[PDB]
Amino acid sequence: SYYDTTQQLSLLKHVLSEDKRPIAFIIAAGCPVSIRHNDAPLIPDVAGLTRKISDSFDSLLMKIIQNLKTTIPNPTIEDILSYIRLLQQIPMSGKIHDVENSVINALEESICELIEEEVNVDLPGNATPYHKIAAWINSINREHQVEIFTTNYDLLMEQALEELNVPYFDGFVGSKRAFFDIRTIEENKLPSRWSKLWKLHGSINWQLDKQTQTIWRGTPSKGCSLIHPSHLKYMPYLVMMDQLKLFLNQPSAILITCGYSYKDQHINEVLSQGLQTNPNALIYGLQYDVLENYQEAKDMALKRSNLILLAKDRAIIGKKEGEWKPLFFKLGDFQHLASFLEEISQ
Amino acid sequence: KKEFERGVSQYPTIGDKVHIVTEPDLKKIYGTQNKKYISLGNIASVDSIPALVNIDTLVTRHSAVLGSTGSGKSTTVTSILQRISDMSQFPSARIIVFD
Repeated sequence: SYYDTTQQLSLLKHVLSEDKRPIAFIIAAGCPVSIRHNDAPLIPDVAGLTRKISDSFDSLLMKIIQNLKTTIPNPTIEDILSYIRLLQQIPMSGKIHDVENSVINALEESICELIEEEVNVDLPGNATPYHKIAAWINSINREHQVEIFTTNYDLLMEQALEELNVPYFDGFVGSKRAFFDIRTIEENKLPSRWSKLWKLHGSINWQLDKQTQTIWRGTPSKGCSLIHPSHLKYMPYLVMMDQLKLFLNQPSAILITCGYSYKDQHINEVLSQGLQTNPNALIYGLQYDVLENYQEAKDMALKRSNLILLAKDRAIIGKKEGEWKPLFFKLGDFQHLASFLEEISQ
Repeated sequence: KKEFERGVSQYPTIGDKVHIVTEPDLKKIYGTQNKKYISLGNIASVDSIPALVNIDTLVTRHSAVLGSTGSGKSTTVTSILQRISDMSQFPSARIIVFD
């Protein structure tokens, strides 16, 4: 019925100080909102993007919002984008909104242009938390290299990891076109020094070249992006989720989620399947909010025993909810976690 | 399924599997439902367990505290005296200290 913070932090420090156990990370949208460049946040959260789209764009937008809200709660950018692409799947879909089509195709391009111009914010000086994480990554010559998964569309991880030049590999091989490779993902025959970074929700520099229906990464073009959450193309998403699932099956695997809101659906299910398949897997869920705001996380914690969910005020461990011993546990904030990692690095 | 009682009944044989005691098992061991016992601290291994100590035997039988001067015995005695003489739980305490 009661827990103490110090013992939990001591256990986590003991865990992170072992090189035998493979380690990974989840950098969701809650990390960029934790750093301030101007008076406004450097990158707003999903609610910020929804508000910006609402106040920036009108009648057909409100009609679409009403149609989706008729059976769903407060929406996100992913919801409206998926709805738009689903409408684009049907050829004569312009009669649903009485817009005769051919206008949604331009509205989605305008939204993509706005998002891609807004997310390009550049990184501030070398004091960023991501720089500390990158420095911690190469500090120790671990025999199992640390993998990183990010749901962010931006490129803060790239800039931070290149400012302190470190081994890196994201799946694309090449110099001019950087053609996406699938085989080299599957044999996993790479030297242990090379780090692995994988973007589950897609980046902003990804361009669909069409024609031969091939994917390539590189310089970000204007308007042409691949921001798709999942899409339904006839794919990086499926193979990359398979890679995550394969990682979760490794013996004595540790995965830490920072700034993740657990509101996604496929990610939660694959995490639950990985936890149930191998009982030796262990997931550290780190949040910065009241625990009552994560119902799916509570259900997963009450279902899967080897999932540790830690919130600001309460914490549920081993299918038993409790409260901290005299908000506490500031480790949920990205800045505090980065400071913790950089102090444990030395 | 009754409780933890000292003294075994039948001894193990060759090949019996040896496990490790988990925190709920420790709660089962170091826990009791008697109203006399009072929590004074936490076990060293895991801090979620209360250290239940009887108070009738502590006073009626006798007590003694022994340790080096650098081990902070004064703080331990102060904490023990403050816990025994809680106003909300023991309004009729009676203690004399020969400082």
